[PDB]
Amino acid sequence: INFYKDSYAASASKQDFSQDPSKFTEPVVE
Amino acid sequence: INFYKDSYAASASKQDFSQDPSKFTEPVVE
Amino acid sequence: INFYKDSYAASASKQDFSQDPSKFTEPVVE
Amino acid sequence: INFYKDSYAASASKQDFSQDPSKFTEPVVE
Amino acid sequence: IESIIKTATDTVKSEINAELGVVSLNAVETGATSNTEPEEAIQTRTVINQHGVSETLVENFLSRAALVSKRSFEYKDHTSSAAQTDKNFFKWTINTRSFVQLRRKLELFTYLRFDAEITILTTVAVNTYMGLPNLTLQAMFVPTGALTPEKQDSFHWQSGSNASVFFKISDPPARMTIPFMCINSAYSVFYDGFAGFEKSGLYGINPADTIGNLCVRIVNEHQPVGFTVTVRVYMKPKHIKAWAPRPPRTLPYMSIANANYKGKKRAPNALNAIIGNRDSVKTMPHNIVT
Amino acid sequence: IESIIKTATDTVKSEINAELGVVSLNAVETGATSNTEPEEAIQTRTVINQHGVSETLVENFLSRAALVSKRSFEYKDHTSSAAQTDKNFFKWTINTRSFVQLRRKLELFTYLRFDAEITILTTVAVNTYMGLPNLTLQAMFVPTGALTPEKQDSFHWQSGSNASVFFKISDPPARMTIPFMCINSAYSVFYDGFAGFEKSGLYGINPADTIGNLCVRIVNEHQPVGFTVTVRVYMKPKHIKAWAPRPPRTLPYMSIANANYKGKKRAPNALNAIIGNRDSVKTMPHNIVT
Amino acid sequence: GVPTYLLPGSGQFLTTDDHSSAPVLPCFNPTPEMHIPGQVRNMLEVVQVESMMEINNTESAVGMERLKVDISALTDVDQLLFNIPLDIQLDGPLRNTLVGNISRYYTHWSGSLEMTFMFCGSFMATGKLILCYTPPGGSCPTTRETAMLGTHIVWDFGLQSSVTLIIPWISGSHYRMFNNDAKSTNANVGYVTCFMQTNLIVPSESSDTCSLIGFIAAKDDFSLRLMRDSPDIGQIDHLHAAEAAYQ
Amino acid sequence: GVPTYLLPGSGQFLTTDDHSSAPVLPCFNPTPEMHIPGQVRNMLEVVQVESMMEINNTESAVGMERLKVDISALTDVDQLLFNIPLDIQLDGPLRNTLVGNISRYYTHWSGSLEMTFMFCGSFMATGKLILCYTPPGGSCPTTRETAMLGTHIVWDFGLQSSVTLIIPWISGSHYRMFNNDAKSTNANVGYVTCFMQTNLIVPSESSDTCSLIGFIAAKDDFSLRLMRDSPDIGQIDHLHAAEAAYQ
Ligand SMILES: CC(=O)N[C@@H]1[C@@H](O)[C@H](O[C@@H]2O[C@H](CO[C@]3(C(=O)O)C[C@H](O)[C@@H](NC(C)=O)[C@H]([C@H](O)[C@H](O)CO)O3)[C@H](O)[C@H](O)[C@H]2O)[C@@H](CO)O[C@H]1O
Ligand SMILES: CC(=O)N[C@@H]1[C@@H](O)[C@H](O[C@@H]2O[C@H](CO[C@]3(C(=O)O)C[C@H](O)[C@@H](NC(C)=O)[C@H]([C@H](O)[C@H](O)CO)O3)[C@H](O)[C@H](O)[C@H]2O)[C@@H](CO)O[C@H]1O
Repeated sequence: INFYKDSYAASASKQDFSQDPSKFTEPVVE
Repeated sequence: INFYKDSYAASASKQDFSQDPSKFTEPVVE
Repeated sequence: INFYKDSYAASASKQDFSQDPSKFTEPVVE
Repeated sequence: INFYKDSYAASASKQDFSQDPSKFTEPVVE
Repeated sequence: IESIIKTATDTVKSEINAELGVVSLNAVETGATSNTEPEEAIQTRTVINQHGVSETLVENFLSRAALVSKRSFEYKDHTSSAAQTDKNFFKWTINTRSFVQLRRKLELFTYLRFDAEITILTTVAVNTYMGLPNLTLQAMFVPTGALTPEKQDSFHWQSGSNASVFFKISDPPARMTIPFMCINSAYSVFYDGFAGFEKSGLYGINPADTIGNLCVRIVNEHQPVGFTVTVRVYMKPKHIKAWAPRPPRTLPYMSIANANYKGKKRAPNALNAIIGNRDSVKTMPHNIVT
Repeated sequence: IESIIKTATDTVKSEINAELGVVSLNAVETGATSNTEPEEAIQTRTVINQHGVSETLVENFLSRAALVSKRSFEYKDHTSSAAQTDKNFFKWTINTRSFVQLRRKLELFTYLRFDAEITILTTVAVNTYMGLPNLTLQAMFVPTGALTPEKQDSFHWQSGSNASVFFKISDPPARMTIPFMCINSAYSVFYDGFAGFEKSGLYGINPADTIGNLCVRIVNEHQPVGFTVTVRVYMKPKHIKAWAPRPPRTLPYMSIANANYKGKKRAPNALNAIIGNRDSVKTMPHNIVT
Repeated sequence: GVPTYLLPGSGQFLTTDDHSSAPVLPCFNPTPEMHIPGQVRNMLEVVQVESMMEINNTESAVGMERLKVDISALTDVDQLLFNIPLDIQLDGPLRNTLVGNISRYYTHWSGSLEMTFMFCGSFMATGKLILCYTPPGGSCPTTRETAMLGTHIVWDFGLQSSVTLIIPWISGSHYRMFNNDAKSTNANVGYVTCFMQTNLIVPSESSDTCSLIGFIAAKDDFSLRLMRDSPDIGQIDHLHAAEAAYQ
Repeated sequence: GVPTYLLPGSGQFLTTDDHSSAPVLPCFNPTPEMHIPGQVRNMLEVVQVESMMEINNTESAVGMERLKVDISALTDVDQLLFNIPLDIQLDGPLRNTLVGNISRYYTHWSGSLEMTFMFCGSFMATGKLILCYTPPGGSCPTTRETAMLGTHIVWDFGLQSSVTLIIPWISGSHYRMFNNDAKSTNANVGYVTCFMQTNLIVPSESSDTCSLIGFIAAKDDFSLRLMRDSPDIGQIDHLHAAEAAYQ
């Protein structure tokens, strides 16, 4: 919980489960 | 958050984004 | 805010703006 | 206010205004 | 026209202009700033500008807690000390002019209306070492010109109607909000006149703009050894309205009573040379060498 | 294709394959990793895999509070100390490169955008023992290249506009969040170039990626005895976006100014032998003896 | 009661914190707000007002002589008249300006600048100047044919006392920063130069030397970040009569 | 006010706590997010990229020679070529890999591995290998007929520069753990061995010795738990110029 006026003040955001490993494992075009 | 009875006791009011720079940059009449 | 069970425990009541100065300035009958 | 899981943990219960003094002052049958 | 500005303005793309009529050439002599847009001066691209402007809000620019008072005094027995010395207590007429970082920021404006959030830090040093006492201090707010205590155990410290704050050195710093107190709708940061009906009054000082007095004692009786107790007072202006901006102070401040000036001996910020000198007007000071 | 992954993938059961056409044999030379599934390599069963992947989230992988600065100094009278010594105060240019656990983790990426949560632990030791003073310290955040104080009672500590935090040793550690401050959208963890227009600038160091300065004094006047005051600064990156992963550092770090390398004298992590040696390629290092 | 625990940062006094605090005077009614002219809500309003550059920051230029550039009739063509260093975070002709002094409370800055030059010769004085902005990279241009390859305005000050040279925001980064390094790629804005485009040509009864007053403002794409103490004021003592506040 | 009481753990600084803390710079506007290529949101994305195994971690193999296995023509059949130890939490051919280095920030790991071997002889070089994964239990298999009883792929590198040996997750427990004990039933993954399935058969003008580059990645069933400091970096001093940050 955040009672500060700046949004950077908040706790860490451990909620981003989006992965795109294919930009490193398949960076090929065909 | 303010639990004091006086309104001056509150935190700073960093929310006033109204600008009128033309009263200093264009203080002319025509 | 008051979490005590007695009502006298509360903070001061700075909200009574009723005035009757005429009981001291005009305590006359006619 | 009580954030404990046991109900005996709570503050004192100063709210029981039921009286039956007649079980001590009139413990007679007729 | 007054408008809400949260980001800096976008740049619109522009093309080639070749027009006989409407003008990059303005009228200085009207006192107006040039309204020439970069779209009208060069050939621009579209830039969606997402740069916030909130850090130059006057509320953010001035609601920094700044050191306004810094007073050391001996905490000891004062039976045989000089009559100049702070004998376990000091008084301080609250001003914003003793420390020049806050002074120049507030003197960027002619009129200021703010509530004064007052934070009081106390540090103690032993005058051999046996430890630091968790002392109780009293800071009593006294109005301008009103009666301030004359000794440490004065009966003026009873505070029947004066606000006093008691605080310990081990505690977090004492913090009070002083309201906007002026008899006027703003403080006069600069006062072009005398605040008295005779011609012998002080110039530049309106006592309407004086917040009041901090009378700060140590509540404790003195210890068998002496201590140096440094009280630092911090003021954060808040709920700030600012009017009529001014040229910033360039020369060093001489006094807190006035705007007297001397300048430094040489450039920069000298009386006759505010900016540091270069050799000629066609000399570039930090020219890239290739 | 970008997708939300909260658990490791399930295994589907598979059967016997005997097919003349589509392939366990891929194309390394394209730079692509093998897409061979275990279903296509061996004959598998169905496994519903409930293993979470949240601990390898980059936010969790990097939002550990890590020691970034550790400075001891004498808290004493500094009338007759050397001009090298921290005379009741130190300044520190905030870097992530002085302590190698955080350095190698952040150097797993090319670009990092994070807010810096700064935690300050202060410990004090007496230089006979009479007790530990509950000292007030000031940590003042100063921007890169800006003016830092030059003595303990400098008038730069007034903090008219610099953020300062006052904190006591008996308190919990001082904690501030420094925002993502860079003039760019990310910090450059590695900077392949010079950040100056002449050819004499430093390689590898972009001052855009420098957070700023921690100027940490003791607010207290000195005691009659001396103290060693150790200030430990902890940084937790948070709200982290990470770009372009890199090979991890294998050789020992030599400096904080660059990526210079020496290696250890022998394997492991030597210049010509990163992994420790075995006798032959057909020697199994921890072979089970039966 | 409420089970609590203190976090790191408990009991600290951050001078930039933002909290409500105890009213020293309960039920104080502040004086009614009166309308006062010239309210500033944001310091970028001040920063957009054009103010005099001290381009003549040389010795022998004493006081007010520093706020004008004297131009004379020349007998060679394409001649350099003056140049201006452009880092508003540094000391130089831009420092004691409204854009310069407010910016030096900050570290990071973005946005276009405008330079306005007022010609202050006589009505009979004629001539053309070229005011060139050079984006950074190499040395300051010393010849006219090198400087006009950059951003420039050509100004006939015959009937026209003023022009504006927009210095457009041309930077790799979103902001430029002060780090006490003028030659940094994160700091250096490039150069403003002025050249005789034709010549200052006056008759016999005009003064043969004419003055230019240069202004600088910020535009409304201007931004300032990272607030710092100003290097423009300082003290190493207490001021006079500051002790009298304790008496 | 509010009746409170402090819990155990009040005032502590856990380095893995997750709290909001005070903004050092109020109303700071961070630089706008720009799209940058190659964003990593989860370290398992890195761990699935195949990277070179240092299978030739022997003496006399100097530097880059350690990242390839030279295979030669043999005159005996079924011959062992190389073997690979499989604990990714330990030092060995898997340690300085992308799967190895990220895993050694962790203690617990699950999931299949892939091994990709690229044959780097000539076009004219022909031959068949058998790449065997042996689940743990006993010693590493030294003969081909013992190792092919486990998981294997048979690879003709005639036209085919690469194959993949999937090392499937075959464990009793949900995770395998590091405890500094290679022979532990909670740790040991088993063995990878390579054998001549036929022979490296080259003509006279091909180089008679050919190289194999081995890769390892993790699959997408891979997981890592229990984050720890890496044993791969360390210091016993301050680095050079670290004192200059205090000056
Ligand atoms: C620090 C560095 O990288 N180089 C120093 C040179 O800049 C310095 O040359 C002098 O620099 C002076 C800078 O001007 C200011 C400033 O810092 O912006 C102008 C300020 O208004 C002024 N502040 C006050 C309160 O007066 C400030 C102050 O005088 C200085 O900080 C005091 O040291 O200076 C100015 O342009 C001078 O004219 C110029 O010679 C050289 C000394 O030659 O030292 C370098 O370390
Ligand atoms: C602890 C134990 O059970 N057995 C020890 C043997 O493992 C050790 O044999 C040496 O082991 C070395 C291990 O490699 C690393 C590691 O711990 O993973 C590789 C790391 O990258 C490296 N870290 C750094 C910062 O360089 C680390 C470090 O060198 C060691 O911790 C320093 O002691 O080693 C490696 O494989 C060696 O080649 C191998 O000989 C024996 C000593 O022979 O001691 C046992 O106690």
